Amino acid sequence: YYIAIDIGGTQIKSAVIDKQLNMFDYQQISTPDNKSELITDKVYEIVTGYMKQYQLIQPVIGISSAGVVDEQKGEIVYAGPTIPNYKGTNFKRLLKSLSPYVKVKNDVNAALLGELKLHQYQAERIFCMTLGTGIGGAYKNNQGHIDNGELHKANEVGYLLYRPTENTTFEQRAATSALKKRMIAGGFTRSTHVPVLFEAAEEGDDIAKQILNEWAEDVAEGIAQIQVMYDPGLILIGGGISEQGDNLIKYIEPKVAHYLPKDYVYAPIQTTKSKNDAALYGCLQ
Amino acid sequence: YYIAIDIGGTQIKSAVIDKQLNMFDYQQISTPDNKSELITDKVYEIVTGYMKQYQLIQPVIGISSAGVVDEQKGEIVYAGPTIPNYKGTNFKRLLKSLSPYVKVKNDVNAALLGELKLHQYQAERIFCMTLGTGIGGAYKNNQGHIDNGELHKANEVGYLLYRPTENTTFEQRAATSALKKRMIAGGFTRSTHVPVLFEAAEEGDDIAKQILNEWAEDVAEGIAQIQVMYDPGLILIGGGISEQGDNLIKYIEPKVAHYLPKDYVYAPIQTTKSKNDAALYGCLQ
Ligand SMILES: CC(=O)N[C@H]1[C@@H](O)[C@H](O)[C@@H](CO)O[C@@H]1O
Ligand SMILES: CC(=O)N[C@H]1[C@@H](O)[C@H](O)[C@@H](CO)O[C@@H]1O
Repeated sequence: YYIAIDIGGTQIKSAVIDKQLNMFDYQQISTPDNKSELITDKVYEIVTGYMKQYQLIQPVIGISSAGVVDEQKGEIVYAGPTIPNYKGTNFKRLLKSLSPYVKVKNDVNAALLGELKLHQYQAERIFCMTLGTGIGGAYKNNQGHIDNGELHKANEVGYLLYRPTENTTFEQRAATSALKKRMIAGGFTRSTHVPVLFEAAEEGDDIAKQILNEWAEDVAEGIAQIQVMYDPGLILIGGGISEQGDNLIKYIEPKVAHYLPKDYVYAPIQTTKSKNDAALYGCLQ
Repeated sequence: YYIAIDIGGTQIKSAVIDKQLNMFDYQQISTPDNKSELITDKVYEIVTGYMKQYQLIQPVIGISSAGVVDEQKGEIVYAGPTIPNYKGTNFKRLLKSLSPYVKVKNDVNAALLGELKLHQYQAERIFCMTLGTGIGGAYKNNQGHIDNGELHKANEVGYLLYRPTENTTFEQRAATSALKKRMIAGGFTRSTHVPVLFEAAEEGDDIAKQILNEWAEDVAEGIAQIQVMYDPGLILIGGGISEQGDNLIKYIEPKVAHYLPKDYVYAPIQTTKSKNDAALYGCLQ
């Protein structure tokens, strides 16, 4: 049995996984604020809880986490403000008395590797962008490798497209909290729950549609820059919002052409086929 | 003896090169408009001229060219408007009765490879951006490869940052023709020659300075997107303008921080040490 743990700003998910990739004992808790209740403390108790439940000695532990991960060190070496005080968090050191077999990866690295372990694709070059609390990226290159860059922060695509006159990055315009502000800013008051926004647009609510289009325009703009850099065979959209599937793609994919030359052929854009668990599988790779 | 030919929008450069990388018989002609005088005709006669001069049978011919290059086909498979009617140009077919040993690479691929053959760098990941007629890119990754993407158009960074309200791409704001327009638009007195603009700014010309800064702002904005995607160890600026050296860098490098978070560490930005000839060496690599 392997222990998998996926750390986001909103939730920590975890599971025990066996050799055949079967998931047991899936758990999902609210992420501690990391001020008075610490993420490391919760991760440690998640691990010890599985070790106690299953009488595990030195379990192989995979950690997927938001933030820039130095994978060799097992450490958060750079972190946006979604998780405060997160830089310097070293999960290998944290867990060393429980196990010497700890891997740590960025959450999008894990999502992509998990997606690719569960689903085959023809494309040789696959970029994954997650839309959720944050926006993150990972790129599986031609030779099968996911490179994290010289300082491990490659594909932090949330930092794309900083607009000086608006003081926003890509992530500050397209992340869940930004979309929720756009909803209330755009007069959508039925709810503040993103799925309801999509449901309203599907049943022909013009305010839901205008908010979604204006948001998908900014999302498409970010995808276009990834496209231009990488020219990938495939762009996967993951994260919580990926549950919309084609109802999400239909807003974003046509708009990518707005930021590309008229004759420029860009990669197909699809949601991840595994919606929730991709990172739990990927963090063991 | 190898034949090297480097095709830009403005100039075609060529030379004969021997095993020790000594360059002989360097030539430089104005690039035909590719309307009534054809680039292929000039390349063919450049090759036959070298073949006769040196009595070369089936010479190895390296071709470096602006445009998206399918290296295996030896073909321009996509070309922006800097060179008209260029899509479909196949240099292997063009030269097949002269030689079966023809290589074709994108001009920035060749510039980077030539640069790296002449100069060693600490960085493992090196991005090269050329500023000139067009703007182009190439990235030597961790494992030493330069990947051209799924459809060979990776790192065509001139298409970055399309602004719908201005109808401009990165290249349409930062390429030479754009800088000259900015010079004329900005009231600049002395000339419309980019070297003169830099000389004027060095001699305390406030209009030259303002034009350079506003343009360097747009260049830095593009460099920042490359930085965010790749997190490279080094960003080389090539093209004719690289001969300005630190007088170019000093305008562009500090401004890259404007499009990145306050604590974000970006790569050193340097000009290529090879100023004119990098691509002639690179197209044989
Ligand atoms: C700390 C940080 O910069 N996190 C990014 C990235 O690391 C995550 O992968 C992405 C998804 O959560 O958005 C996050 O904003
Ligand atoms: C035909 C085309 O689109 N060329 C790009 C790119 O291929 C070149 O590498 C770059 C440098 O000349 O500018 C060019 O604009």
